[PDB]
Amino acid sequence: RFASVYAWNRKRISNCVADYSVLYNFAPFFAFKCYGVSPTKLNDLCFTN
Amino acid sequence: KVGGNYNYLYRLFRKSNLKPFERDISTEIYQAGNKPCNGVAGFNCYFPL
Repeated sequence: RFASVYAWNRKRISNCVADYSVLYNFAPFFAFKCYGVSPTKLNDLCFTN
Repeated sequence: KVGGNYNYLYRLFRKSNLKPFERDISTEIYQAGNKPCNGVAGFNCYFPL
């Protein structure tokens, strides 16, 4: 169950290997717009949080 | 121009890094790889320009 738009639910992801390639089990996305980064280069750059 | 000037374009990503002074007139779609893609598709079949 997702939260309201005003009470947008936040989780911090830290200390974990990020497999951003488990996104592509959820069906054709009306939008996957990756701003400032590429949808392909994201599974490479390490990040703090 | 107000929300215009499309005639001036560039590429955010390419199948491979360009060689020095290399020119590419084509604009074909980058292959997704995980999903057959001759028509438009998801992850990586977005238009480069």
